[PDB]
Amino acid sequence: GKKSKATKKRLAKLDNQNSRVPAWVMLKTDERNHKRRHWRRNDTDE
Amino acid sequence: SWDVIKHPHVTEKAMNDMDFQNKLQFAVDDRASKGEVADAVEEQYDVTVEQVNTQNTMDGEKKAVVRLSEDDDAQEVASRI
Amino acid sequence: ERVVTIPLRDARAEPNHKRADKAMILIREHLAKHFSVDEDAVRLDPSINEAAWARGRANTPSKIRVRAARFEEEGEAIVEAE
Amino acid sequence: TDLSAQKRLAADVLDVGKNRVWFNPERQGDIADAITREDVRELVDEGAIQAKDKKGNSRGRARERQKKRAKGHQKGAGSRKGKAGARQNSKEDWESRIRAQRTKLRELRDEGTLSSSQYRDLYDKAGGGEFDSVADLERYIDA
Amino acid sequence: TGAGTPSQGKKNTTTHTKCRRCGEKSYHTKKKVCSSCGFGKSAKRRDYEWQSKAGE
RNA sequence: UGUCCCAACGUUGGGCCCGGUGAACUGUACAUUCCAGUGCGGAGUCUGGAGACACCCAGGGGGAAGCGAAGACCCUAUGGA
RNA sequence: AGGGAAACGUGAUUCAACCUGGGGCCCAUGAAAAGACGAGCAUAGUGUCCGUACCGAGAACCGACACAGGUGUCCAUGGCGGCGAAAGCCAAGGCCUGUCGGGAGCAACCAACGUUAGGGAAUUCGGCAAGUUAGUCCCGUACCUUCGGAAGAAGGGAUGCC
RNA sequence: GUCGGGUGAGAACCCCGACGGCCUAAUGGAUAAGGGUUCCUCAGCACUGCUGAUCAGCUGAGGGUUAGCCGGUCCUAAGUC
RNA sequence: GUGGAAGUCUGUUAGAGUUGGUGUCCUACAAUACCCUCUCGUGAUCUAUGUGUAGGGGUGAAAGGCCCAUCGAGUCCGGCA
RNA sequence: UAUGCCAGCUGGUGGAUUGCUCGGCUCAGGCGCUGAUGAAGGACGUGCCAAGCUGCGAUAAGCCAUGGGGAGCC
Ligand SMILES: *C(=O)[C@H](Cc1ccccc1)NC(=O)CCCCCN
Ligand SMILES: [Cl-]
Ligand SMILES: [Cl-]
Ligand SMILES: [Mg+2]
Ligand SMILES: [Mg+2]
Ligand SMILES: [Mg+2]
Ligand SMILES: [Mg+2]
Ligand SMILES: [Mg+2]
Ligand SMILES: [Mg+2]
Ligand SMILES: [Mg+2]
Ligand SMILES: [Mg+2]
Ligand SMILES: [Mg+2]
Ligand SMILES: [Mg+2]
Ligand SMILES: [Mg+2]
Ligand SMILES: [Mg+2]
Ligand SMILES: [Mg+2]
Ligand SMILES: [Mg+2]
Ligand SMILES: [Mg+2]
Ligand SMILES: [Mg+2]
Ligand SMILES: [Mg+2]
Ligand SMILES: [Mg+2]
Ligand SMILES: [Mg+2]
Ligand SMILES: [Mg+2]
Ligand code: NA
Ligand code: NA
Ligand code: NA
Ligand code: NA
Ligand code: NA
Ligand code: NA
Ligand code: NA
Ligand code: NA
Ligand code: NA
Ligand code: NA
Ligand code: NA
Ligand code: NA
Repeated sequence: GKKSKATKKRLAKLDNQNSRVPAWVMLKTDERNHKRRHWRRNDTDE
Repeated sequence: SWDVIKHPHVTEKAMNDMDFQNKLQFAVDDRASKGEVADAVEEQYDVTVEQVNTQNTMDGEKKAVVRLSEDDDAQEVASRI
Repeated sequence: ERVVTIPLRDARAEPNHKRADKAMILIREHLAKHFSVDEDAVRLDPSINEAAWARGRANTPSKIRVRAARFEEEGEAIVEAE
Repeated sequence: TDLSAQKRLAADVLDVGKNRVWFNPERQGDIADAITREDVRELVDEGAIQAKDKKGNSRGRARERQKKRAKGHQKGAGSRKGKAGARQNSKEDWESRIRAQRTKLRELRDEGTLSSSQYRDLYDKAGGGEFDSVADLERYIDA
Repeated sequence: TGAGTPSQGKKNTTTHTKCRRCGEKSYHTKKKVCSSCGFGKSAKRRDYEWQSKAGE
């Protein structure tokens, strides 16, 4: 398919939200990313 | 008001282009045209921009490959920052 | 070391399209027994392998002359075609 | 060691199918360290990496057969599979024959042997399918 | 041809998409109308009383 | 012409044993049963007899009116379409 | 110029692509618009914006799954074969991932399947299933018929290699 | 698939060689839709992978898509607003 | 002889269809699958994409067929406890 | 006396129970419009390292003034 500039920006963001909670945040909060999305198992919008 | 240049895109590939092709890579505002990138770059580093290639990245930002003239040296312009 | 003739008649008990594999195992079990060594210790030179697969996986020869040697600190046999 | 990456690079550098690239079994360690395309070309120059030869089907037996058949053999009822019209296109064959016959008559006319009226007469009869071949035509011409 | 699994294979058409007005993946790109907020059909926002229990 | 008389032998994948992976159906309870009887007239469980040392492997499914589905037939409802 | 380790060919046939014609059919008549041509040449400047990774499927798509299902286009000119874009075999290219293995002559039983003497549909609701026949050429071909057909009727012969 | 070998704490299935095979309108090559980073590199094995795994479409971190002359863009179709 | 017509014939060319096996499967590979067999294959043909018709309404070479696994009146929420 | 039945003991599995309450439910008093000077809502951004939430808007967890507050804060 052919994505537009806006679509691309959104896919970009979704990929970014797909990172893990940084290690330091665990220490800083004395102790999960509920928005983890696999390209195969999950489906994005649009 | 938004600025054209955001910061230098420094990666292995960016280096090869700088050492081997006299090109500097930047992360620019995606509303910026090649022309605006060319100008901005010249006014900030005092060089002559010969060509500019852009790409809207999967990081959500725009990337510009700016080639300088044989008169300017990428390796040096980049070394002062 | 010595020269031995291995009978591969027992490979017919295995489904035809797979003789080669079975044959290759018989050979190993034969040298292991006749040279008093563990099947783990028998090394078959590729020559033997190629000999047994010469006519494909289903057409193995009924016998095969094999030259094997015995020795070392854990006991073993190295064998090849002849 | 895992040389699959190099296999992909070698295939491209050598410009050959991955399945034809050969890696010297005694130099896995060295090829393993090959990270760049340049690293590959270098190993190639040392012959550590090579390309196997692609085969081509032998046409020897084909040529012997082609000869027998051109000589007229191996084409008996037991060797034919297609219908007659399949083995030789009847319309195509008619174009062959009728063109030959018309060329023939064409030459005899310029040559002077035939008057534009005899020619015309013969021509029409040929197009009418009166002559099986040129020979048959020539024969008829001689009364 | 089964109306089930075998008929699920031809489903590669895009219809509903992220809406420019409400953000829901409900903008029907073929109709140019949002099934969620009414964008493309109504200036006013799509809403009905039946979206909740009568007395609430 | 193995559809049959009338079945045989063989081939391949299973099946069987071993390593690894590892569900589901179903379960009021008890339960080694069989023959008779009785009982809401179609009982592993009541009554009388008979048989019965425990556990396990493979099998083909006689019984549990086996599992699966609040009978789609029939009637009834001041039911529906 | 480039490319090739090297040689770095010449002719021919059959000829996809591509080009250009002739014929036939219609109670069927087979888009439109932008644009181009018409309408020369030098030199110079400008040519921004969006897409571009990868899969494209017996693991990247839809089907809750790394699902034996479903899912469009182009490569229809690789060799032998032959009527053939058919079978079978083989290149180029891809693959051993239609992804659990080891052992028992490996029994009973089951799935697919081969062969079965004599008989030959006795089987069965029923020839279900299986089998028979088979390509090509020559000869030859009934009733009936809307004269088109029936027809590959039927039946008989031939078939390799050198 | 098999025999050797490589790496590794660990190897039937990760890699190299040989031998043996499979796919020929496809199991090859290029792509539309659709997916959306699945692409490449490095480091890993608690998860996913019909067994195992040192491998991976898995986990983590980085990197990667460059156009006057390929598409879009422009035109108009059924038709839509 | 030429010509090459046909809702023409043969045909697993591609492609479309789905007769029999009442085979395999039937906690499936699969909420309609697999294999063999079989029908059509220049036309009332098959197909991709775009587009139109909407629920007592469409669409229907008519089977009460089809309108997203939903049809003798789709689906969702509401009326509604 | 294997396979095993019943009850308990030690350990586990499980998360009931009791205790606890940063949340709910309901009642009451007060108050009450916003938007072309572009609202409400959404999108995407924004942190040294930043995935979620909150805040904020290219001056982006913020800038200025006055008052309060106070030796801490990010
Ligand atoms: C008549 O004998 C009916 C026929 C029928 C009924 C409904 C649908 C189709 C045909 N047959 C039955 O009632 C059989 C009932 C089976 C009961 C089994 N426990
Ligand atoms: Cl012509
Ligand atoms: Cl494109
Ligand atoms: Mg990433
Ligand atoms: Mg671009
Ligand atoms: Mg003709
Ligand atoms: Mg339906
Ligand atoms: Mg008793
Ligand atoms: Mg009932
Ligand atoms: Mg009734
Ligand atoms: Mg009524
Ligand atoms: Mg690409
Ligand atoms: Mg798979
Ligand atoms: Mg017989
Ligand atoms: Mg009879
Ligand atoms: Mg009888
Ligand atoms: Mg039959
Ligand atoms: Mg990868
Ligand atoms: Mg690795
Ligand atoms: Mg026809
Ligand atoms: Mg046909
Ligand atoms: Mg359509
Ligand atoms: Mg009816
Ligand atoms: Na997805
Ligand atoms: Na950045
Ligand atoms: Na038989
Ligand atoms: Na039983
Ligand atoms: Na050919
Ligand atoms: Na495997
Ligand atoms: Na005629
Ligand atoms: Na069928
Ligand atoms: Na209705
Ligand atoms: Na309701
Ligand atoms: Na108020
Ligand atoms: Na954050």
